[PDB]
Amino acid sequence: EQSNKQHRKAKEKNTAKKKLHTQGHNAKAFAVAAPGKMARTMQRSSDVN
Amino acid sequence: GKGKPRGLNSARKLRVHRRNNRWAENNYKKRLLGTAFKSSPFGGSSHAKGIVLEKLGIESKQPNSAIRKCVRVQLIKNGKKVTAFVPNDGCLNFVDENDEVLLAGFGRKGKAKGDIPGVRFKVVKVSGVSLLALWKEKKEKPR
RNA sequence: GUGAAAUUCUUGGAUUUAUUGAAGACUAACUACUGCGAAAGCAUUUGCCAAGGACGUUUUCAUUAAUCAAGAACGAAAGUUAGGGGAUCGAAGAUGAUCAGAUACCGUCGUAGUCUUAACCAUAAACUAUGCCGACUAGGGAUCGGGUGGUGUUUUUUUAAUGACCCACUCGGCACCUUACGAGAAAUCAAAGUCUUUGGGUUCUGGGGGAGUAUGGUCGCAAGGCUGAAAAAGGAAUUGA
RNA sequence: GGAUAGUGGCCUACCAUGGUUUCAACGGGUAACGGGGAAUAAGGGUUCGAUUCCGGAGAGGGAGCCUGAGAAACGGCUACCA
Repeated sequence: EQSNKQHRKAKEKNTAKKKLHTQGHNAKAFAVAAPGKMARTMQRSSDVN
Repeated sequence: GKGKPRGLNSARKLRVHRRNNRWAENNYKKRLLGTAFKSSPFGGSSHAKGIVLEKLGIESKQPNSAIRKCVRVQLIKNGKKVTAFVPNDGCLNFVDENDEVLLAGFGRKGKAKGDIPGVRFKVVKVSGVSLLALWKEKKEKPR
């Protein structure tokens, strides 16, 4: 009997970079300037709602 | 030489390269975009608010089984039905119908003998007062 | 011609034999763990045109260098457009035999292609499954190119060559055999090493498998618009009653 | 030249055709007032700083002016939107 090892070819889509750019706008650009403050204010505001 | 530059003037490259790869991270991207709380159990909040639809297991026989402790409430900021624990079938009595319960996470640490899995919420306040308060007879449920 | 056959061609003599002729490819044995090239690739002879590595050098300039996006050059086979030629093999196709067994699934003919010029295409298990430049860190032979030396055979001697072999040394190659005081999960690796946790220069890149699901994350692709039927031993049987 | 407390494309004439940019200009985002400071990690860094002091800007939103040494003031005025 023969054992013919197979080989992988190439990647299709496993990249955080292209995943960011895959929507029309630049999700990287449309961001904030104070992530921690966003986090705590969204916490507080969701609770009040 | 480890792949990155090293010369004493290459700070522009070290900085810019770090910025792009820092984006390639995952906790970082979510933190800057504002989506960790779209992953969270029920939105931003720490407690949610719901309406008791119906008490399941009213007709079960052995008292204080999980299917007795369970109810079914619809979260009001979605109109979305989810089931939820309540300790103490007595407290099952304290919560009846159209009650505006305040739900919290369950956060169980270890399973029990017959615990229903897939039931992640617990009732904390009912019609505005605390279940433990009612149960301990400190307060009284105001209709 | 196959495992077996069969279409087919053959008294106007086929297959075979002898002597020739033409046509287009192709370059056997010699062919090697040998050579050349940036890779793809490249084997008949002689000539011309330039080009190249290595080696030799008590020649010359004197930092002119390394890594590098864009772009460019070239890029097997197949393929496309337009011409040319068209022996051979030959996707599609047309056909024969469909005989058990496929253990022994093919035969005859053949468009396009194969070949060539001028343009496109730019992909391969294009592989040494591993970015480049520099330096150091183990022994051993062989082999190809160049040079130096030694020694005798092969050679020859006032004409035109003065090359072959053997030996030591030597730069530079294609690879090989032993091992690593090293590395690694292991196979293995002369780099995939460079004394416990880390800085010789530089570019690009990163944050398994099947399944089960949600899709507003999105792109494609559909139809018809006169048209219809009503239970059985009332068996089996050269084997039965 | 006009204007101003005064410099200056500040504005107006008339001239040249320049200025910034892979050493990232221009544009977009900002749950961006800036700093002293606060938290914390062994260092390196990271995150917070509306908030007792310093600076800036604002008084529902555009614009405009009067007094006065000092205001484009709003517990002053005028009109416009709400």
